[PDB]
Amino acid sequence: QTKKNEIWVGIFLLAALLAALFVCLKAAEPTYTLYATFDNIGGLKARSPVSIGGVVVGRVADITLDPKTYLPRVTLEIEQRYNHIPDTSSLSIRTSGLLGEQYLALNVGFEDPAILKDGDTIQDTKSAMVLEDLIGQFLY
Amino acid sequence: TKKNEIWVGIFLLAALLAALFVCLKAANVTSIRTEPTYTLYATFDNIGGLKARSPVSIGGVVVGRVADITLDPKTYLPRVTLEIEQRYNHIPDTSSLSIRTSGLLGEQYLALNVGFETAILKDGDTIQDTKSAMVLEDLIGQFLY
Amino acid sequence: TKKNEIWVGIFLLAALLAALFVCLKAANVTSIRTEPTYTLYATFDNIGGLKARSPVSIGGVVVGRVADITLDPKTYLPRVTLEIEQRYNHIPDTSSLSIRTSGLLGEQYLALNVGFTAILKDGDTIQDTKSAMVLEDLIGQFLY
Amino acid sequence: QTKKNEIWVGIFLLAALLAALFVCLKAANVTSTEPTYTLYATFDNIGGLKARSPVSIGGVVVGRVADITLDPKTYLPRVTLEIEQRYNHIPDTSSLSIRTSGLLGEQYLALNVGFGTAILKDGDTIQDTKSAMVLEDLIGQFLY
Amino acid sequence: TKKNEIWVGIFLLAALLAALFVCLKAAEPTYTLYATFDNIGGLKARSPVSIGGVVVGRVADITLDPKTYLPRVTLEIEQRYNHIPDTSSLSIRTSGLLGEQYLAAILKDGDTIQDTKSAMVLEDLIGQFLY
Amino acid sequence: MLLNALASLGHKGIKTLRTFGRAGLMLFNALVGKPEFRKHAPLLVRQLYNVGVLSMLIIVVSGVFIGMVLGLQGYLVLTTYSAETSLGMLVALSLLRELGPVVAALLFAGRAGSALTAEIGLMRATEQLSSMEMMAVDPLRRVISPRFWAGVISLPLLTVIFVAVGIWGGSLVGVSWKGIDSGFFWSAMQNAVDWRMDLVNCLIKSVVFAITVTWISLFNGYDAIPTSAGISRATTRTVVHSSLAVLGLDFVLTALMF
Amino acid sequence: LLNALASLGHKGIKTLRTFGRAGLMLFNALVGKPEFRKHAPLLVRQLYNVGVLSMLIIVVSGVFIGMVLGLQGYLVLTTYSAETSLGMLVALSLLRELGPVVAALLFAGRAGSALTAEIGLMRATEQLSSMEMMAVDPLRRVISPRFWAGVISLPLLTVIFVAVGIWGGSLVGVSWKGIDSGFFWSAMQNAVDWRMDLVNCLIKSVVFAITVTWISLFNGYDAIPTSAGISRATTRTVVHSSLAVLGLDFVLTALMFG
Ligand SMILES: CCCCCCCC/C=C\CCCCCCCC(=O)O[C@H](COC(=O)CCCCCCC/C=C/CCCCCCCC)COP(=O)(O)OCCN
Repeated sequence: QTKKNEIWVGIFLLAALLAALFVCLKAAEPTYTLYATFDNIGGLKARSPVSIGGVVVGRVADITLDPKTYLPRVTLEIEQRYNHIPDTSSLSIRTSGLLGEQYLALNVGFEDPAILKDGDTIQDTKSAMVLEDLIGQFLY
Repeated sequence: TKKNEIWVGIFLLAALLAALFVCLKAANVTSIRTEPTYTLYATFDNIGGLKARSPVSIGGVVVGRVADITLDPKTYLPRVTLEIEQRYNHIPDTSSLSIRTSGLLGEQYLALNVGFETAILKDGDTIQDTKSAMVLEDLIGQFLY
Repeated sequence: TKKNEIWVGIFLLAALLAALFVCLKAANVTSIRTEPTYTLYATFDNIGGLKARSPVSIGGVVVGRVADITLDPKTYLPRVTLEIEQRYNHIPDTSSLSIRTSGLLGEQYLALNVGFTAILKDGDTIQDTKSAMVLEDLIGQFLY
Repeated sequence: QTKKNEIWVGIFLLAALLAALFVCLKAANVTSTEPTYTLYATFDNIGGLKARSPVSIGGVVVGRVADITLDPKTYLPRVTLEIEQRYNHIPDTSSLSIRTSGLLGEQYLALNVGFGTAILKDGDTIQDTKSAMVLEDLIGQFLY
Repeated sequence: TKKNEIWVGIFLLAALLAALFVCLKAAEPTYTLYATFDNIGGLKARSPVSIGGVVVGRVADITLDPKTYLPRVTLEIEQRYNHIPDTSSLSIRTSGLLGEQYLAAILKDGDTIQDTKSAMVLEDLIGQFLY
Repeated sequence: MLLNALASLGHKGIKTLRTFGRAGLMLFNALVGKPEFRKHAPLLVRQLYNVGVLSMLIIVVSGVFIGMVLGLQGYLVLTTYSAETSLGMLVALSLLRELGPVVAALLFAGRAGSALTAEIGLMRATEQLSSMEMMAVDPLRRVISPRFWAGVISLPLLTVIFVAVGIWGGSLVGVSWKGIDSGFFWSAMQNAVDWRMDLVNCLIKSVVFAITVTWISLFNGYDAIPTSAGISRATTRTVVHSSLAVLGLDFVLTALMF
Repeated sequence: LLNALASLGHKGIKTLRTFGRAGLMLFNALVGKPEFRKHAPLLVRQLYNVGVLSMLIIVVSGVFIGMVLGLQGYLVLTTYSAETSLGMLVALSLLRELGPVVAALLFAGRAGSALTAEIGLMRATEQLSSMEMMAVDPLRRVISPRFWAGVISLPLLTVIFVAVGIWGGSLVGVSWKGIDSGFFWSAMQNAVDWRMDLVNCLIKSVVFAITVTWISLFNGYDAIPTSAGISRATTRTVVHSSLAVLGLDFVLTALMFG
């Protein structure tokens, strides 16, 4: 026939072309959602990667701010493959190259012979360094 | 008239739910949906490349915009207008404003520095502790002479 | 015939609303202002990369442009013209003329400095000026 | 006619072949892959190294970078690199430095040789590695 | 009319060669030398070698020898410049910010240029200022 | 060979010269004459639907596809210097110099250019143009004249819709997706564009491209043979001759003004 | 609710059977018995009117877009010292977005409209119905050689459009305005790389060749056998292909180029 033979082919063909766009648009492993506290994030924003040793290990979800302290907070996420960090781990904001995007860095200190889990906060941090206060304190 | 009752109406509910997209500048956040902001004032000596709609940030998080830049006809100093929202109110009188640059094509923004406690700022005051922008012609000339 | 007249009215309305998206949001051509300005005269010795339509400034806020830059063929001194509007007509006689750069890779503009009083009018020259920065002499004086 | 259709097909395939050779010669393709051996080295900060990073000894590229791995115990960046079979005579005293191509270009894994002589083979480590320093500790060490 | 069709055929061909002559107008041997540079930097093939400032030739394909691991910086100076003394040298100068560099007895055939001045990398140049 | 190659090339030289002679006489006999502003007033709005209103669907949904591609390709190559104050230039500047009136003209010659050729060619095969001149005013100033003025109005108007949507289409891959501090997106994009260089100069290219597209679209449907294969042959030649007249005059207007 | 307000009908059942009719038209024309020697003169005959005849509007238009890419790439890089990177703008634009998209719009205009008119004239004169009567399938006789001809022509015509457009930028960039040839080709040869500019230019050229040929062969097959149905399907071929080439251009750039 012409009515029944061509109605079920359009159901499967439209569902296959629409599902091919769902995979192609990148719409497809747990973390423990660390939190930090800085004073000058600089050029940090959402979907910014976090790195250690030069290669990236995760991304930053969003940057919030508490109205009682008025300091920027980071909601970065590092995966389960790297957990053994001490409480003296320094956080530093570094720039990829010269004029690239900014990223966080984990300066691992000397471990004393605690681990960070859900709800912890990195104590020792170092914020981004702007180029305004360095030249004003050097050529003066 | 038999099949056009519920087999077609599921395409109307699927197209109506997919008829919404993200719009922060088309018809949602520009005019109707906004945040309550109070008007502040600050008198500077040199703003550099400061223009309209510049973000005023405390550390990097944008808390407001800049409406316009006006000049007083008596002393000829640039007076900027701030758009700090009502979510951040605890601002003391010892707060300082610093014009910092971000980029290489002369794009400067206002980096607000909060103070330590005073009085809570309201709608229509003026902050006195203002810092001028950095100029490259006075930066290199101070090193030579 | 009513369907072929209503949809044309929405077509001229959508083409008109697209014109306000360019003339207001994408550009600023909403006012002509009938050019309420008056010209001046100035003389430098090395303007650097000063080109036409150079925006002069007082303290960072931009007002007034540069119309014509010419070279006076008497002693090889360039002559520039500044075109500030007729609003801030209180300029002291001790005002200088410095050539600045917007940041690091921006355009080279002119910064007006406030001095300490002869009010300048239409058709005069500025005596005290200042040249731009020369890149070959700073590297020669740094090792000298 | 019939003979016009047969000849013009071969001219179309010849014009598409000469246009493809213009991309094979005057574009990114310059030539018209022998298996290498895999090295291992531990660093402290690789900077902006990614996949297919060029490895060069003096400037001539001798291989690429396969992947960037990490240590699940000490958390140090372990980079794998490949050298060709012709460049086999390399001593153990070799400084593995990470430099950039110019000023704003991509980073390349630099390598220099240094004169009971043990040479490097397939599957050994290098103890002398020079980590890529970030922009933060250059101005901070210059002031302090 | 077949007589008027062939009369205009030679008139259009006279204007075809005139219209094509203005588009084709806008659309020497090289003796090789030798150089023993150590650090070539970001210098590659087909680079304009301008000794003095005016270009004289190009650079061939670079490769490392298996003996001492040293790149060959052989050059393609053409015949119009031949009165160069033997007391000359070459220097690797950069141009721009992407890393594209350029270069700056008798030398008719097989000339080994002495007094090599390699390209100083900025990653090692900062160690002299810091130490 | 001398009497054969010159005769074959001479036969195509007169037929090319007679092609432009019939196109010049068709446009001259459709614009001058007595003023008929009261009779062509219901005929102009009727021809504004299939030219301007029906061609709005091919521009609006394709306008957000141009700016999303141009906004995504022009971002990742500008992150090496500064992510902020980008995508205002190289998107609005490109959509007012080369993109815009060229890209909308290929959509006008494909949708409205191929429809106006097939509409006059179908009336010539059904004997409608010959039947109108045998009893009333000839159809050179009756059905060709409202169709020529409808193309020189809609295509300058549809280019403004293609620019404003494509500018907003470029503001979707920069705002609410890999954001670049959209307060910096404005008050500096307006400083790059100006009048008589980007705004008025875009309207200059729109009027010129509307004439050379609607002239071939109304001549191929008028010079086609009254058969079923002559309308489909003239529809293919409309998209060919308009693409060489838009891209050919793109080099003309760029070297003259810019 | 039962009337045209909410349950208006003829939109979920209709325009969905045409998707099923297009799926059965391609599955029955590509899956069958292997006939290599039978379709061997049919592939060469259908390569002249698809690939060879469409080469005219690409060579003369490749220098038109290639020259304005060098005109607009000069004045915007004066104050940035990017004069040595003149091939940075010409080669990267003509290998990522320009090229396989612009040639697909010319393929849908010339070869896309001709394939709709060819099958539409066969159904109007009942050539496919008379071919079906003599014990042979008309699907794997005229549709199958026309599909494989249009698939292999568009990547073979894109590389012609790239090489002419690069040479079009060399006639306006190297010959004119005094740019060194050693500085021009160094920004093209060892600047861009493989698998991002060369392979991805040929990946999207195949998918654009399938989508344009499937639309042009469906509108010529699912049409009304009359004098107005062929001209209506010729107009709908350019509309459905311009929204599919530019629509998939934002889809295909999600994985590649960051
Ligand atoms: C900081 C200042 C930057 C410059 C600001 C001013 C730029 C002005 C540019 C606009 C005017 C010229 C426009 C020229 C035409 C552009 C069109 C175009 O680019 O193609 C677009 C799409 O864009 C692309 O083709 C992708 C281009 C990819 C460019 C890759 C980078 C090129 C590098 C050049 C700069 C070199 C960077 C190195 C640093 C040195 C210089 C700072 C076509 O889109 P489609 O959807 O295919 O259209 C279909 C209908 N025709």
